[PDB]
Amino acid sequence: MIKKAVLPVAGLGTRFLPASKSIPKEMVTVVDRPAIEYVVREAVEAGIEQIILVTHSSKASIENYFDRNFELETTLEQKKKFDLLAEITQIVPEHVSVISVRQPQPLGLGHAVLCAKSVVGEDDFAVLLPDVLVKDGSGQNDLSRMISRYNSSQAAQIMVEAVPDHLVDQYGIVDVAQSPNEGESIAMQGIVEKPPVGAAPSNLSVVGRYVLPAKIMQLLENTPEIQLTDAIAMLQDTDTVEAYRMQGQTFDCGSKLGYLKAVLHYGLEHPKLGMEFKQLILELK
Amino acid sequence: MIKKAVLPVAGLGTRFLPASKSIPKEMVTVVDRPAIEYVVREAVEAGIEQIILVTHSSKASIENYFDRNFELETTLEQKKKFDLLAEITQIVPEHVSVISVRQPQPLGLGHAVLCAKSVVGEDDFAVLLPDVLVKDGSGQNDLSRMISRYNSSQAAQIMVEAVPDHLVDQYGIVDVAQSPNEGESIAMQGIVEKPPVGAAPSNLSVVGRYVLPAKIMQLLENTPEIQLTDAIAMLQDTDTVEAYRMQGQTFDCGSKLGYLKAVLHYGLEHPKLGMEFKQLILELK
Amino acid sequence: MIKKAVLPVAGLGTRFLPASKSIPKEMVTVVDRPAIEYVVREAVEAGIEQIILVTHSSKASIENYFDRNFELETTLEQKKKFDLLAEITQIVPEHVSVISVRQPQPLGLGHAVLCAKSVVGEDDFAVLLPDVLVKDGSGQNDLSRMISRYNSSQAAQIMVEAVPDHLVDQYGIVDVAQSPNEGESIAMQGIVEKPPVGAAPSNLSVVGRYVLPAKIMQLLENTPEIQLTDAIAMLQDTDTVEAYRMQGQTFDCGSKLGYLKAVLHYGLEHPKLGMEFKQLILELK
Amino acid sequence: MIKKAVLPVAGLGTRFLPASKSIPKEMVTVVDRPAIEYVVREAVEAGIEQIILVTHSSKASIENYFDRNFELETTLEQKKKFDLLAEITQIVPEHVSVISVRQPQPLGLGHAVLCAKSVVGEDDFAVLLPDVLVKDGSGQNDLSRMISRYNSSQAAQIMVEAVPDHLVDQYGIVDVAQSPNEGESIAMQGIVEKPPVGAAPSNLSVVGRYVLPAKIMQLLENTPEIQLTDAIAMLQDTDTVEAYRMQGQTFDCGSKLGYLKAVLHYGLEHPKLGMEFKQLILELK
Repeated sequence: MIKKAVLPVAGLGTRFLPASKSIPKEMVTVVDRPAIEYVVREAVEAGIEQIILVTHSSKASIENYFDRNFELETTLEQKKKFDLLAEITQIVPEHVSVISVRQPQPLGLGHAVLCAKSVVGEDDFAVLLPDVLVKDGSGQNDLSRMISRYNSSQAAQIMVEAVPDHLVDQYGIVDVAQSPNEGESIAMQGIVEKPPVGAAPSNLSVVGRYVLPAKIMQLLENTPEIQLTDAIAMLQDTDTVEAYRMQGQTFDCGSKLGYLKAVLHYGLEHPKLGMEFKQLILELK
Repeated sequence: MIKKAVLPVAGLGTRFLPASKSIPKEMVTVVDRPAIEYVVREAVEAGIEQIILVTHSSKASIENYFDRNFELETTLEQKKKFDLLAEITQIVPEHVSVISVRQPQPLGLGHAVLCAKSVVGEDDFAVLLPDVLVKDGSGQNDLSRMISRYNSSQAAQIMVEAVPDHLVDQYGIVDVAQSPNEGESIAMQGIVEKPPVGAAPSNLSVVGRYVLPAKIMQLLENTPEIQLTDAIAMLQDTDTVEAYRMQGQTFDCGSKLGYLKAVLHYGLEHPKLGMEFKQLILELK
Repeated sequence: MIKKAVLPVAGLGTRFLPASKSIPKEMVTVVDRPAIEYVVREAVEAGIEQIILVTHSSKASIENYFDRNFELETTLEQKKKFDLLAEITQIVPEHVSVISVRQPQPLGLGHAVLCAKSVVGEDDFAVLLPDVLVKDGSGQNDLSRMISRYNSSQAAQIMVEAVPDHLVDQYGIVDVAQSPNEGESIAMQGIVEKPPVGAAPSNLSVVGRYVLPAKIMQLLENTPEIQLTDAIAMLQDTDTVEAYRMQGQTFDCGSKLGYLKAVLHYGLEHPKLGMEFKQLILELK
Repeated sequence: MIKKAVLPVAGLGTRFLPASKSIPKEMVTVVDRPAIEYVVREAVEAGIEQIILVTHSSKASIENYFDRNFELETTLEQKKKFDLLAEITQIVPEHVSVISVRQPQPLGLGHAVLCAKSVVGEDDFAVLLPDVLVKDGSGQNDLSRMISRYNSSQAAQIMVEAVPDHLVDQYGIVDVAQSPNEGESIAMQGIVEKPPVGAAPSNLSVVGRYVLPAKIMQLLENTPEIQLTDAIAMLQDTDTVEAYRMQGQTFDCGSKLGYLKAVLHYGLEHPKLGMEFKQLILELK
């Protein structure tokens, strides 16, 4: 049903700046692999098959991560590091293609999604903002829960997550009547950029996961700095839009402290390094 | 007197592999900046003014990190963010120059040093292996102590650090009559690559920081595929070589666990994030 | 009707070798622009809208040619070279997207076309081999003539061109009953690789222009070095395949002498340099 | 004695613009090889052993051309094509080294030369502007004659070539009492950038080849945005500077017509293609 995802990765990484100066923000190492790997793993494990990277001329190392490397592999063979060569040879499954299109100028998220129009065609599709990592815990990731709701409802999905009341002026916040249960959706009437701590329509923050109809591309061509939130506003005119509330946990890597937070949480969960990483932390005192 | 440092960075690094698949392992993120900035920093706080990168066709991003980035700088100016613009324009003092020579094939450390012959010319010179991060808490860095000693003694210096007895297996070990004290040098007859746990002439491992005379280049054109420890042996037949024993602490950023120890230790002491990071860790166990 | 074209550009350019060593063969300059520009211009002027580059990790400069360049443009503004900035800003029209997918290993033309499966989907599509330039003369290019025949007939088209009898062992040659007129098609039963000068089924050579149905992708997944010619053989089982004979002229840039031949023919036709270029040639004696 | 040559290659070259949009204008194809190989060739046939590239973040392909290409070499071996493999592995003699330093901003020729200060050290040095190709038919190249003269006279050398009287407008022109003969030098008081057609002190244009003493670097730190002709003036107040008048022929590869003249002249005399190319031209008019 939903087989395509747009990962808009053409930013210059002004946030996380020394680190992103000469490599993509997406290629920033989180424990032992680049951040992007975690976002592509999340997509693929919700049944995505076509990864559509909207990219910048400086971001070849992202495309190169999901391609084969002749010199690297023959180095790995010559040293008989055979289990490794097997790991770095199938980062994505056989049936998953990774596709590139260029955002010609940095004119925002709406413009980025519009750049993928030709590749999206008449299909319904997901958007993954890759500066945000989602950790699942439950065995079925939020993106998969949220796609199935989209399939069932044929209503656009905006992933949201409860934040503390006194920190709501940091977020895009959705207008809903009540808040849904975790892993459930409710109809939503709009989103408020950074509402004042007094005056937030809810405590439900936009995380940067979407399932949208193809309609959205003609909407983006007709938006009053082309803004996804008011292409979605325009979709409200003919369509239900629902807010899907995460069951899992987000990490904002675009921001140095939420990066350090992912390294700590993912590191401790590392199926191979977790326990040795725990010991390193305890030794700190 | 010691103004040149050779940083051999041509290695692909199959050791921190997933992370360095598509970026140089020298560009791996350590809190908020690539690992290499900590080594170039080390060299500069010890009086170097010409960083010589002995590099690979896939390492452009290392050179670009020490160059100016036009679209990034302007994006940051016409988004009025000048604290960030400081962080990416003055990585090294205006008088520190970064030059690069290609190591055409991976023929070991000694081939890499010898690739720098046309740039070192008649000058004596430091060698820093950028996979090893050295942290000083003294305010005179181990490389500066080691350069003081070279200038005084005129004796070639090999930086070393005691390892547990059951791991001498893993390192070059210096052939030395007595352990020098932390901060001090003594004469050495040679190094032994991975002596068996039984048979080691010390517990002092070769760490990856050397001070060498220009004349090792001629030696390196004659070794018995070119090994620096052999050129150091040959030098022995004419000149005093000494083992400098470090006072600082090391992190092998080549190993997944030495890299995570660097992220913890360097992070805990970040000026800004230090306290917030410190707090993230407490919020865990 | 036909809106998509696959340009398979992942070769390492073993032919035209010194020139292609460190830049794409596709980026080799023909008068005053890279060869690829001529192939993309030909596609767009036959109504192609989606350029699907099947590419290699070494071929970023091809994608960069059809993208915007921040530093280049601001250099061009600062020098008030305003007519130039306008030329290098719209190399392709507004409605044309350029898309990338990687050929993970160099396993031939059939495998290259198969790499674009996800992007081609259920659409019928053209294949342009970009080492071959076609010059039109007539005002309607052969690719457009050939697409319309495909539309009309719903029979796959293989572009061919009459070559001298005594040079037929240099070409893939089509099996047809008679030869069609220029700008016309006839049913074809197969293609013979480099038949002996005695024993060629015709004098009609495969040029490297195709219009194929989407079917072809499941055929390529089921080919006995995956070979397009025997995916087309397999299509013969359920479909007419026709040979469309050029009205225009080809130049094989993959081969140093056919490169020099394009530079001479395109150079003389240059709407701005043609006549001054003629004079330069006459001066040769 | 003269063993270093500085090749300033950091310029974007908006002059041969379409062609150099996405590749360096130094990597532009001249018959079968990039333009730069003809200049590095010129330097090496005249006794240079350290090519110093003063380069830009977008020019990796220049350095890669003088380095080894692993996937290309092996692809060529396991496709048994060893004449081709010779053409890409021995571009420069084993003892010629290529090093690179970044010109951080485009502040003219004088800024570029001064970027090479840490590499030139105390050595005198040649400067070659790679947009100009010099062809010798004598068997001693103009740069070798000019280096002979420097060594003899100890006088700084500026290579020059007479231009028609109605174009002195377009060039730096040397202030000289009498024209030297082809192959010979005389004393010069200064250069005048684009004197009006009336007011020129000679018809001898500055061509873009200099031999300079180490001490121009100190001068370049003090010029009245840094202009080499000003540093040369300052040098005048202490040392004889001479104008060397060339015997060879020039091609401005920066101009679309000077580049096409290079393709004709160098092609006509290619060992192999020479005769075939010669014939292609006859088959035209």
